[PDB]
Amino acid sequence: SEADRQLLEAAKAGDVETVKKLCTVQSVNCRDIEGRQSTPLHFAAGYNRVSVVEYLLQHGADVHAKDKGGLVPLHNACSYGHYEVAELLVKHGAVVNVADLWKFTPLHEAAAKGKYEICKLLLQHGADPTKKNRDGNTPLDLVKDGDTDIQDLLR
Amino acid sequence: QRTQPDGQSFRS
Repeated sequence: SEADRQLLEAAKAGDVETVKKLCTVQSVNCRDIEGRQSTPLHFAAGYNRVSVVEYLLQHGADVHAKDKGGLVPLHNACSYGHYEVAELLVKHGAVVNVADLWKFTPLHEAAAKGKYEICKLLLQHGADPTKKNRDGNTPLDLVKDGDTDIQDLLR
Repeated sequence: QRTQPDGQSFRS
């Protein structure tokens, strides 16, 4: 519907005032049907819209909602290096060892994308560096050659 | 096949 479509666009743009205007109990966890079924929190998280992320969480956004590929907003935060966002989600109860349809964890995302401090954050909250995805790869397996500091951290 | 999360690394 149009209202949900606009909410999603606002959460993506970081347009707080429009979020405040369209976020109802009915719509706060709506899903983008045309894409990979992201929720407003997925978008706010993936696009590093901290205020929107805070607002949505405070107004009942589901920190554990999986999209079409089985991603939770923490995946989005971790893959794109949004540290504060990652911290917000974790502090609000996000499961760190959560796994998508391919058994990728946020730690797989953060490791493959070369985000050290995010990897560290995940490890401090008990992320398992030994978890394998569908390809039989640990997050360590996914680390670029240059990122020896991340290899060391995961090891 | 597996595609990227909604989002991007850089706000600019």
